[PDB]
Amino acid sequence: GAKIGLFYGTQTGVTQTIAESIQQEFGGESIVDLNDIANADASDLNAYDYLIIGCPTWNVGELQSDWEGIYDDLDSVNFQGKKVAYFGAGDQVGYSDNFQDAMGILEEKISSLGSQTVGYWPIEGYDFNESKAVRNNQFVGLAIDEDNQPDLTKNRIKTWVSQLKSEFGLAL
Amino acid sequence: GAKIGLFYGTQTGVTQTIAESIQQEFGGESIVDLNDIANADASDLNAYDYLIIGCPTWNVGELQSDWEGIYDDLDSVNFQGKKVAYFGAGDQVGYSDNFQDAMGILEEKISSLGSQTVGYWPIEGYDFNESKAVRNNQFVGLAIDEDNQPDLTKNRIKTWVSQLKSEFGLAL
Repeated sequence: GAKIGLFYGTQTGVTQTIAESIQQEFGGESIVDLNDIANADASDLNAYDYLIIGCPTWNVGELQSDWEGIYDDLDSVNFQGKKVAYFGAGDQVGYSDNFQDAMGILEEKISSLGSQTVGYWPIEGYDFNESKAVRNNQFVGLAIDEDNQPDLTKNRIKTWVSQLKSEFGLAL
Repeated sequence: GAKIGLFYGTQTGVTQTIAESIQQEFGGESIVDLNDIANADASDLNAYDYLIIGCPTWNVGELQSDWEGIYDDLDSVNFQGKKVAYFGAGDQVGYSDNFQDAMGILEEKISSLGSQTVGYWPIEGYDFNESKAVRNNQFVGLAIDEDNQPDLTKNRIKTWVSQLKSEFGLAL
């Protein structure tokens, strides 16, 4: 199949729209497989050397419901040697204290299981107080805010994907 | 030289003592090179496929002075393909809000430059409020607290090194 597997869970439909924009900026279905995490098992992640994990943060202290189900099954996946990128939708004004928290939670688990995180993203284009996805001044992945910065989403996705092509090692 | 290069900066001498315990639990000088960051250049890090970064957190908002000097030079090192582990001394009671912050700052920079973080460590053996080294419930590396948990240091180092041997891929 495709080199890159993109697994996402969606509540509003914003995550799925972002997933399809990412897939488009990479070159479409031939480069990136879209996989709704609701209809998958953890072992489906084994099928790709390059992964992209999409998960929103909409209620603080809570993973998106579908990811919470598969979270305790990640221990079975063989993440050694894989490169994993992350993205998520959020509201940096309404959730200024927990902006993209879910991105942090999943990256910590999956990185500690032996993967290599790629696709870090600068916080300076944003205005928020705290994020589990940030140690100092980078998110672990792409932060999208359709509520407060919708005009930036398209160029953010395009620029992040160019960065990922190099980091995945699939650019020319 | 040695497979593993250990680079550390020391203020009190606690970091250097920890560095020498780590080197001993790995098998001594034949397995792990000890390198005082004060007497090194960033490019010395190029010489090893496996790195261990030691840095304390003693004044919040501040890297250890020697690391701050070499920080802006890390961009030149070729971290692609390297595995990097982290450790640091701290005071989880006196600095409950910034426990092992420096570990977080360096790991974010060095991981984003293309390395693979190894050696994550559980927070449950500790009692603190916040750490830049923690997204959810793991430090990025070994937290030592000679002020408050000195009896645990030896077994913590021994257990962490056993974990690193597998993660580095240098165990049997």
